[PDB]
Amino acid sequence: NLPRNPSMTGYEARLITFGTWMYSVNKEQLARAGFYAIGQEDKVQCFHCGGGLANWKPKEDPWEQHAKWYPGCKYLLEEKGHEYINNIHLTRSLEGALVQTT
Amino acid sequence: NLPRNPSMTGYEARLITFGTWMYSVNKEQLARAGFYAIGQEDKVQCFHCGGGLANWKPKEDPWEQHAKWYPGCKYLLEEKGHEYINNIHL
Amino acid sequence: NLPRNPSMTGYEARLITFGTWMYSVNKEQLARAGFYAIGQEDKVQCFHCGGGLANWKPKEDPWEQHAKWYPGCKYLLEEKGHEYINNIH
Amino acid sequence: NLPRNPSMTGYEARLITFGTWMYSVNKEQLARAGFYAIGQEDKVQCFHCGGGLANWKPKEDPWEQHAKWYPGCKYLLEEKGHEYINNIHLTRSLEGALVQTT
Amino acid sequence: NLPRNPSMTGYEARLITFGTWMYSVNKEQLARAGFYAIGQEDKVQCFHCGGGLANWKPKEDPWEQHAKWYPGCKYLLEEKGHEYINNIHL
Amino acid sequence: NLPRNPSMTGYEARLITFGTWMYSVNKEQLARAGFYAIGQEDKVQCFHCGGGLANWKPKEDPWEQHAKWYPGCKYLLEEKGHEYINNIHL
Amino acid sequence: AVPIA
Amino acid sequence: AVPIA
Amino acid sequence: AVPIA
Amino acid sequence: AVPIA
Amino acid sequence: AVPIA
Amino acid sequence: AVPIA
Ligand SMILES: [Zn+2]
Ligand SMILES: [Zn+2]
Ligand SMILES: [Zn+2]
Ligand SMILES: [Zn+2]
Ligand SMILES: [Zn+2]
Ligand SMILES: [Zn+2]
Ligand SMILES: [Zn+2]
Ligand SMILES: [Zn+2]
Ligand SMILES: [Zn+2]
Ligand SMILES: [Zn+2]
Ligand SMILES: [Zn+2]
Ligand SMILES: [Zn+2]
Ligand SMILES: [Zn+2]
Ligand SMILES: [Zn+2]
Ligand SMILES: [Zn+2]
Ligand SMILES: [Zn+2]
Ligand SMILES: [Zn+2]
Ligand SMILES: [Zn+2]
Ligand SMILES: [Zn+2]
Ligand SMILES: [Zn+2]
Ligand SMILES: [Zn+2]
Ligand SMILES: [Zn+2]
Ligand SMILES: [Zn+2]
Repeated sequence: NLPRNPSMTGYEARLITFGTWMYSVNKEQLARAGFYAIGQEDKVQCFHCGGGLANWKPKEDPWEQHAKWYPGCKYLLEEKGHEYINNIHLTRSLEGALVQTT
Repeated sequence: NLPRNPSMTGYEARLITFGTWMYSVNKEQLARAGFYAIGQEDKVQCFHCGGGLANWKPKEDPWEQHAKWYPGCKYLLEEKGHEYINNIHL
Repeated sequence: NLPRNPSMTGYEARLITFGTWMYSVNKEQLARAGFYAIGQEDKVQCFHCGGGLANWKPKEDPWEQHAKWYPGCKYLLEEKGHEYINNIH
Repeated sequence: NLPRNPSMTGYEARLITFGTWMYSVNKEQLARAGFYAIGQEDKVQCFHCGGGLANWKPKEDPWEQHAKWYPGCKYLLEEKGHEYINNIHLTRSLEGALVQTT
Repeated sequence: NLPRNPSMTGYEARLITFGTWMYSVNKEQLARAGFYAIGQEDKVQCFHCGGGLANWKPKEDPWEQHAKWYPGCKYLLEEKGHEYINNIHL
Repeated sequence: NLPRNPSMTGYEARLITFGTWMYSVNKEQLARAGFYAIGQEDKVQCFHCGGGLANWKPKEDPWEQHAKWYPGCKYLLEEKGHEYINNIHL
Repeated sequence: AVPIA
Repeated sequence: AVPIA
Repeated sequence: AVPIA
Repeated sequence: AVPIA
Repeated sequence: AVPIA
Repeated sequence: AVPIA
């Protein structure tokens, strides 16, 4: 579909929102996972999905967290692919099928 | 059809909404049928069709109630199928 | 193509809105015609085309009324067809 | 195009809006031409294109006025056709071309 | 696509918006170019692209001004073609 | 694919917004690259994607910045192409 | 019956 | 007739 | 269960 | 002529 | 992490 | 330059 926030489609534009980032999670990794800071502690949001994630803990992978909470994200699906999302959710859904029941 | 609440497309996104579930219906079965708690008594809503159900009886099956009250729901259709829905309506 | 009030797509969902229906027209009959009550007097409305119908006379057929006033309802077209609709007119 | 007012798609439903209608043009002719009374003097308005007309003179034809002012109406098109519309504007066009220049 | 103001699709509906027009640019000409009076000064606006123009100088061509400022208008394109538009833009 | 500000599709229409441009960055180069003056500081905005840019430095290329910041822009894509955009991102 | 506004 | 403002 | 107003 | 908002 | 309320 | 919301 159409990204919830097109002005944050690019990597650089998302990275600039982190600037002074003081949190256990790498801002470089967060931006590559489509996330951008909203200006509230560690709350980030996906430029495409729109899904927001807060309270990030140490050693958490942005892509995994994106896939865990928003497996319906088309950005996640474009970059990572089906097999990926299905492994985060320990299952094996149909082809072109959104992982929604588990 | 596009889901009414895309941020609730995921199982876990919905599941967490039941936090401490103090009602007779299994929160996991509710979440698997596309529902997420509204934060009002035992009221739940479907992320896709938007349908809302309240006053859940003890042994009620989330999928059955979903089919009975909202056979229009596309999510219900994708996961369960025609037959299932038709059978619920004899 | 898409109904104005999607939640009211099922028969039971519309039917339940009646119960305290104390009027001439058979509720079971209305619901099947795609109607559900606004809860305001005897005013009813179609979940699909959204056309409201009120001041119901006794012995009136919901489907008949539906076709007469809202011949352009796609729900009407799906269920009744042309022959019916054109016959009514 | 989709009608600007579906509830008034049907003839009967447009006809009941005139009722006490006390004006020069026949309410039966206004209803067949897509119009329905808005409840303000003789102000009518098409159910499909939303075009409003008023100040109706003694022997006027609704279909004629309708083609005269709203030549780009899909309903006018559907029922009367190009030949009709073009004749009202005294000109000719060519395939699907919509009368907007005269 | 679809016109920004369908009600002004027809020539005569645009013409009439000029009433007893008291400005240098001819109204019939302005109307033919898809414009109709906003009812403010000499400010006219295109029924399709919705673009507006003001402060019209004597002898100016509504069409040329139309192609110059709003080359992206589909009404302009349909009645004039890529050639005319390119021309006005040398 | 539709521009956020259809009225700013033409170059002239965009140029005239820099009619009183107080800055050094070449206004023509900014307009040609899809930008149009806003009024706050030296903030410019792309008529198509809506992207906004400000604080332009000495020898900057509007197209360069455009591809750098808003790479998903369809205007940028139509005029420059993938190759250009990709080279910009090393 | 009759249509409502 | 005539259009409605 | 029952629908929600 | 010139554009107007 | 967890979804933003 | 730099992006501005
Ligand atoms: Zn995408
Ligand atoms: Zn990629
Ligand atoms: Zn899971
Ligand atoms: Zn549902
Ligand atoms: Zn779905
Ligand atoms: Zn599935
Ligand atoms: Zn049933
Ligand atoms: Zn209907
Ligand atoms: Zn339908
Ligand atoms: Zn059926
Ligand atoms: Zn009839
Ligand atoms: Zn019309
Ligand atoms: Zn039609
Ligand atoms: Zn016909
Ligand atoms: Zn004419
Ligand atoms: Zn135009
Ligand atoms: Zn057109
Ligand atoms: Zn033409
Ligand atoms: Zn030019
Ligand atoms: Zn752009
Ligand atoms: Zn474009
Ligand atoms: Zn080009
Ligand atoms: Zn880059």
